Amino acid sequence: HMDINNKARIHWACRRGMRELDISIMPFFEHEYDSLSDDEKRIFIRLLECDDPDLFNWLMNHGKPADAELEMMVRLIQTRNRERGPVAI
Amino acid sequence: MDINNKARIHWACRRGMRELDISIMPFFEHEYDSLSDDEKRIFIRLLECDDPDLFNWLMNHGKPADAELEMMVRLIQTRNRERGPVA
Repeated sequence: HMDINNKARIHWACRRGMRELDISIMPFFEHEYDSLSDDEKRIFIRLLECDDPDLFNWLMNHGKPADAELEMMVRLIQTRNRERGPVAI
Repeated sequence: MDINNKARIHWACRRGMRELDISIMPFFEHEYDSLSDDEKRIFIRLLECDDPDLFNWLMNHGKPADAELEMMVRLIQTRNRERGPVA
């Protein structure tokens, strides 16, 4: 597993194949990663090892991961992104 | 307004953006009858929003300024997450 303290390397791992994933994951990393506990950081890194179609399904709420830690992290990304992004009228 | 004409609500769930296909229509088909009248009215209001906003909101690229719309987006998310495949 990638070292939780090597932020620039984790940032690279956040760069994905798909537009919707890059809009979601990379800004979450840039604005939220420092707020995470070590356990949460380890989980985030594990989430990045998942395939893009699964990440997209999960971030889009087409079901969820069977792994509760991954589910928790997907939900955390969604929550933080919803609160940080544009408030649209 | 018209919360009873499910055929027309169904049609309004077919969006110009097909990115919205996995989310809105299946929510309607599986969850609409569970909604209160107030929730149904808010869902119909949400369907009048523009597709770029709906897609942003459903992917948590920010949220509606309107708290009713925010709640409804979040309910769609929750229900879709609970109903979809566990991978």
